[PDB]
Amino acid sequence: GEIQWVKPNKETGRLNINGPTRTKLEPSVFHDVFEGNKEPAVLHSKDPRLEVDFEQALFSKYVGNTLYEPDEYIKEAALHYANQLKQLDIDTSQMSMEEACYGTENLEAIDLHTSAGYPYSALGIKKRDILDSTTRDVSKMKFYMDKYGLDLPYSTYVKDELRSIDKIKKGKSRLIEASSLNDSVYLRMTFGHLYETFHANPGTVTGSAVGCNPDTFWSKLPILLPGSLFAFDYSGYDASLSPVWFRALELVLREIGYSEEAVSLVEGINHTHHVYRNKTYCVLGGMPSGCSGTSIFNSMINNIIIRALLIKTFKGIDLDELNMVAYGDDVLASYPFPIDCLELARTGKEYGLTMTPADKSPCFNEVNWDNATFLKRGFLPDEQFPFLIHPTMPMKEIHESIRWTKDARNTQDHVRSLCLLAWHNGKQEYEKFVSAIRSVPVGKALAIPNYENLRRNWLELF
RNA sequence: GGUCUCUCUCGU
RNA sequence: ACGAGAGAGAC
Ligand SMILES: [Mg+2]
Ligand SMILES: [Mg+2]
Ligand SMILES: [Zn+2]
Repeated sequence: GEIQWVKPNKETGRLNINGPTRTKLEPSVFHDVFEGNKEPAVLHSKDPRLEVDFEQALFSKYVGNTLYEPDEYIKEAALHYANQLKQLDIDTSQMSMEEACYGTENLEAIDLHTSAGYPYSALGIKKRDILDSTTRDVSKMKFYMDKYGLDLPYSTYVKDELRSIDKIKKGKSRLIEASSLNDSVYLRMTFGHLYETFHANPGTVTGSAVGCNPDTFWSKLPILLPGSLFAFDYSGYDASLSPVWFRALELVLREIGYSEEAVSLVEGINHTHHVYRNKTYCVLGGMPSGCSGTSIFNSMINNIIIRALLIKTFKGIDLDELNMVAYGDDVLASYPFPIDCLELARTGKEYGLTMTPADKSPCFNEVNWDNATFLKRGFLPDEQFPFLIHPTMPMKEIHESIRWTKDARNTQDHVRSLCLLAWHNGKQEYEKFVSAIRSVPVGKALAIPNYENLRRNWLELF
């Protein structure tokens, strides 16, 4: 992905989009009870913690483009993945505007607690002024569909969240692209059933983990991924995608039965325009993270990538013996023989991709179930039933969360949720955690789930 | 101050 | 089942 041009909003005639510059995060009552290295992300260019120009660090993720059209490796990869998807019998027909706005059994409704994007977000219009959960009225949408039309600019916001200290010094906050409600509606109408299928079928057929529940899913992964394990994360995945991968996505869609009308929407996310404050810019390549389908398209493009890198890097790769699951740029995968991720990474570099260990270790080592991670969690067989597998979020991560809050009004929910994560790390670790929480006045007011019940309710999921 | 997923809580 | 809130995860 590469920025093409930047023009002042006076010149494009786009409404400014300013977002907040102060974090919602404050230290919590547990801040000094637990150790932690994270702080809120840099939101403002005059942040005393900065050690670089802010805006330049922000947009450095657009590292440029390499390929624009598929080579023979990516064509074969695209096609193999497309065949895999066919057995799913994805309904390529258009989803109704009613189901697209207000949801289905396998697709949540448009988030009405979230911005409506450009232009509404400068016109002081909320999603709730246009949609209504109770009516399921769809006509105020169509009025606006015709008023403002489609392909409306994304609004660039910095993301308010905890980050490691290193990324704060380097001003490397995360950018998200607020989609106009129109485009979200039209994409959900175009790919809602695909969304439904993917959500209902996490695993190695979709090649996706979207819609998985780590508590039950994790016991299946060793069965879905037999053989030698390998794993990846990427650095700046979204912005590092060159247009070739959106082309490859197109072929996949067309192969599984999408009309040329449908397929044509992909170029609309490969070539995007963004408003950031008082400027307009053009990004060619890159996933506009914040468009509808982000997680899923990220994951599909990821399936094409892995396949393409395998058959271009190694001799006599049989793609039918690949098993992989992806969540965005997260990858857990298996193959009948050990895969040298260092060489895959080298080949990924040629295409503009920066591939790293899945734990952001400094080098690629052997991956196995004892050291594998997926969605930050690691894999721990239960000491009584070894075929049941605990998803283990590292306590360190759980400590980072509990030290901050955006509203102390939800301390009890915050702490309980963490508890539901922490207990997988086992009895001794859990009581260590609970103990610390109780060592402070507010902690003694908190309803903390009992370890025994947690484990009992987990077992019964099976 | 986005797309989404999972889970929990509180109501009817 | 429907609403409201939250936490976590991927970009
Ligand atoms: Mg990454
Ligand atoms: Mg990742
Ligand atoms: Zn452009």
